[PDB]
Amino acid sequence: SGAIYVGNYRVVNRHLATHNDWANLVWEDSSRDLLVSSTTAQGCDTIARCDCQTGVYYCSSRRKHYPVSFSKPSLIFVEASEYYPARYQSHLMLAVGHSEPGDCGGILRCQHGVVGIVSTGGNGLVGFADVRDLLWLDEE
Ligand SMILES: O=C1CN(C(=O)COc2ccccc2)CCN1
Ligand SMILES: O=C1CN(C(=O)COc2ccccc2)CCN1
Ligand SMILES: [Zn+2]
Repeated sequence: SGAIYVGNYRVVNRHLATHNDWANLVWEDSSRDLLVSSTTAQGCDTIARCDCQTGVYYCSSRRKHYPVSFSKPSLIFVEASEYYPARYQSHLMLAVGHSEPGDCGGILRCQHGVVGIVSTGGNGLVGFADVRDLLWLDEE
């Protein structure tokens, strides 16, 4: 689990969004596994605006932050998981590391702020749903 809190937005994995998320929907994209809902209180996170390929992510199934190198956001085939069929996921970044289903929502961050959230796992990789192209998260 986990979310990004930027201004009056909550960014979560689409597959973990609550009824309250969907009832307060700003934007959602199944292909990216992302959903954004509205908040009352302002959030503590800043979104990275950059093309960094190195950063640190939080892994709940290890209670640890890991430094990783990761691929640029691309359209990637993902093997079936507990929460999705085998399918193509877009805007996805891969790194070598540990990721289980419960790790979804862990933040990947760089020097410029939050890059993305954990979205995929298995076969010794961790995948992150990028948010750095969502410039609209920074206003309104
Ligand atoms: O037992 C299972 C079966 N799996 C699946 O059902 C894959 O599809 C989905 C589809 C919809 C919702 C959640 C998961 C993955 C591996 N474990
Ligand atoms: O303390 C941390 C962890 N962080 C997170 O991403 C928390 O996310 C997860 C994912 C699943 C459940 C609970 C937490 C922020 C930076 N360091
Ligand atoms: Zn960066």
